[PDB]
Amino acid sequence: IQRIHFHDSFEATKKACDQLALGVVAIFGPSQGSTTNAVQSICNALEVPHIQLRWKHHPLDNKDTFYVNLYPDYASLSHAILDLVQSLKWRSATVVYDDSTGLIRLQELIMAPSRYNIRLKIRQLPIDSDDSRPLLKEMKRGREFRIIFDCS
Amino acid sequence: HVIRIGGIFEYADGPNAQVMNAEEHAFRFSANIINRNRTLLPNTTLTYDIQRIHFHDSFEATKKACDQLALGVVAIFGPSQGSTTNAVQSICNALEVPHIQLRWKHHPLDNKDTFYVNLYPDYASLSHAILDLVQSLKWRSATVVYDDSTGLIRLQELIMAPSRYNIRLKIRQLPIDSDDSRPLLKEMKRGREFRIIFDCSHTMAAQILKQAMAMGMMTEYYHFIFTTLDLYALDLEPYRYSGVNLTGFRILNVDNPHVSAIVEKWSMERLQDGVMMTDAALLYDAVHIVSVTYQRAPQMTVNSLQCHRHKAWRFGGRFMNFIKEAQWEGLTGRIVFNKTSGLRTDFDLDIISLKEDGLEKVGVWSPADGLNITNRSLIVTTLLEEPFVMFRKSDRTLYGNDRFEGYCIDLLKELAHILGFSYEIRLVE
Amino acid sequence: HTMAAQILKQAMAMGMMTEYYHFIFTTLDLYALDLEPYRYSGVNLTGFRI
Repeated sequence: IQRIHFHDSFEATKKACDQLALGVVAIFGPSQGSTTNAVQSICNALEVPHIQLRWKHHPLDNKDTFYVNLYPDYASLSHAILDLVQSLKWRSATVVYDDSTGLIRLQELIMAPSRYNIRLKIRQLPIDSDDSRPLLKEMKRGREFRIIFDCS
Repeated sequence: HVIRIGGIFEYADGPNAQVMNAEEHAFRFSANIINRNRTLLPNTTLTYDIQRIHFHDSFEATKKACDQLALGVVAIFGPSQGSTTNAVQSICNALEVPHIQLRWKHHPLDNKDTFYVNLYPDYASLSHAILDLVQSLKWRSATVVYDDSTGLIRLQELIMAPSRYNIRLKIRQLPIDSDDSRPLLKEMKRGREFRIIFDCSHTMAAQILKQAMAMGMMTEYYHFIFTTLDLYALDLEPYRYSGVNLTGFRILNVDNPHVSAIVEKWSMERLQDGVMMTDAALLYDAVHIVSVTYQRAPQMTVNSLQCHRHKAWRFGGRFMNFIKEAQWEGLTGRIVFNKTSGLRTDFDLDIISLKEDGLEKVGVWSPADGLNITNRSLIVTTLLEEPFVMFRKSDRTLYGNDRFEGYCIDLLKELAHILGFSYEIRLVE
Repeated sequence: HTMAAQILKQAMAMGMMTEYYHFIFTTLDLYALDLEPYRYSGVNLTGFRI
């Protein structure tokens, strides 16, 4: 067990190479995006099987071969929700999210009316919101009751 | 005396790369001129060390960072890759050293690391400028094309913009493996779209412009905005004759003779477009700001710090504080940071467009207030005879042509509408 | 033929070549110079060859 604060790479890689000195068959990554990316860099620099438990944003410009993810792929989730809503034939769509984590699983939703006509309502909630009643009643004036929620 | 700063430079092959990039050229040019410009430095000179880093590298990145920290520097620079930038932020928070960000991608919203400043236009301001310019131009059809999800992360506020004001927006993507927007261009033209948001890179801007050339979207029907802040850096001379409103934003200021002269000095010393680049001016202004902050503050001693442990530095806190209120009129203009975040907020954009003459300034945007930038009347004499001519039934006082109406009166109204001539009604003599 | 090629280069330069425009060229030679960029944009153009 090695306990590390959020948003750390220094202590992260420090404990990482300490464990490397101890020696493991494989390493298991953090739960923070930046820290996980740092661990990806460390493991690619020092070849070791790395397991990431949290969805990462991999840009298509980096060379890496030691990342293993079991988290469901966001594109798969987008396809699943697309298929289920198409079965539901929901002509109204309202996007619910409080963070930028998940744009990949909404771009196809934006393309959905282009693929087949859907009324779409993109709705970014504020990042400090804990009383969403104002936007709730706002959506009430929008007569919106077939709603999709990207939520944790 | 002499001071040294941490050079952070990113390359495709890092130290193994042997080509010289324009960023280090501008950095060393600025260093030479500041070490030669006695208008600001009283008696101190500046030194530095280069650290070539591969892309998406952290272990070697932090290795070089802590090596140079132990060697002793007073400032560090921001990388061009997300994870590398996050690692540098972790370094400068864990090891308390001031940091400058030159390329911005979305930082964590909840991290406690604010021990750095960013020299970059925040995209919230850009979104507000886009909104205000769209409203000023009464635009209602919009479509955005991007290639990197990183930009999408920094354009989600534009995605939620319809909440602030209703408008349609279309998201389009060109995969990097092919610079061919022909299906996309076909889709937008078949969608009767003549207005596209452009946020891609300068090379991507050039190739999409070439695609537009091939597909011929060069008419008065089109009016375009390029959110990407690199149009001046892109050669665009053979396209200004299209007659299409190609608007854009310029952070670079050329009105001042001194900044312009700096631009030609940059162009000539580079040894070769061949024009000023945005990130070069960004690093130039960044090093100038850190120098002037060093001068305005009382002199301080650099501290060697371990690569394996955290060591506190007394002058670091006060230096960071003075950095929080850094104020300098850079090449980009007014540079202001919030006292709580290193993000830059107050800056005025040279709203510019392209015309037959070339690139021209059409206005300026500020965060305070937004954007600042027949012929003969035929004499008709009438006699009051009903129902040909009769007093109009209205509760308001009647005047001139509105005095009377009737059968022939409305006949001549229709005739004037057909022939487009005005009429002056006069009383029969 | 050279003048026709220059005219088409001009047409891209000021940008009034498109599908709306219908082009008829008295020249019997059109393959002498490369016309590859002219293909796209769906420009309505025709001519003769021998």
